[PDB]
Amino acid sequence: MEMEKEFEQIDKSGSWAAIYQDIRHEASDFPSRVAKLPKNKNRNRYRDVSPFDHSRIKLHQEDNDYINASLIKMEEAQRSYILTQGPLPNTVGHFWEMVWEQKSRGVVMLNRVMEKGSLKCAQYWPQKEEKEMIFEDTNLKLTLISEDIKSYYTVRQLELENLTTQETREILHFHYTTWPDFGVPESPASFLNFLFKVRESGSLSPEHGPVVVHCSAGIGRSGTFCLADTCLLLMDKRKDPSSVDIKKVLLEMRKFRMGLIQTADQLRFSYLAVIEGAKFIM
Ligand SMILES: NS(=O)(=O)c1ccc(Cl)s1
Repeated sequence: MEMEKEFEQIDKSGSWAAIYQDIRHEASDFPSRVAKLPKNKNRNRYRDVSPFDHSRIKLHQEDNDYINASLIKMEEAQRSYILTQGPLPNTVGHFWEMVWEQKSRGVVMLNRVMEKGSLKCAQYWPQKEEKEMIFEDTNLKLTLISEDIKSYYTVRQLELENLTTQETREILHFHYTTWPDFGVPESPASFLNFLFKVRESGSLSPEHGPVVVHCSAGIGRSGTFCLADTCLLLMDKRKDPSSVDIKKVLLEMRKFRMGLIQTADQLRFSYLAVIEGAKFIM
């Protein structure tokens, strides 16, 4: 069923809440035993958001390999994403270790450091060229190289140096800065513009490791980003784009990380972004 028609049918009936709860009811449940170990309690921002053991990213150290991050592997679309929480004060060095080990080209950030008067994630990147950051626990150095500030997003060029080997890489930081404190954007136009800027960078392409995507918990806004990207990709690859079922794509993605898409408004916004995205590159 064409999703544009499904959309109008749900909207006229006002059944967004009932669709969303059907997804929650059918979603996968897998063990998260590593996330719940007592040694990892300060590595988790939220007690009810954990990575599944089967899909978690492992850090390459013998001490403690744990980070709140999951590999989402979409077999038919041929895309991979790492979804993670906003870094904590004691996990900033783990975060950049993961970026290094997984060979990511891009970091996608969908939240502000402060929202609703509370801290949603640590200030994990340098704000001035001449004041670099050193993460002593993971032996990495991070330098701001360039800054391009637009109305809806900022793009930063960063230099990450493995102080052990003195190799350096260029990491692109894509920061979406205008998601509202409550609800979802009214129009998906600026979110779709942002997605096509990430695509054009090469950050989503198979010659790099997976893109690292985060918001505060790494399930809501982060979920919307990878659901829209994957749905638009399959609509271009398939002989019938009307065969793309966004609810089935979301349940496939929820096999790899719990809770992706946090509200019925985020589910409706996802339909909108895909509906408009397709209708712009049509
Ligand atoms: N300073 S620059 O030549 O623009 C530069 C680009 C990429 C880096 Cl990493 S450093």
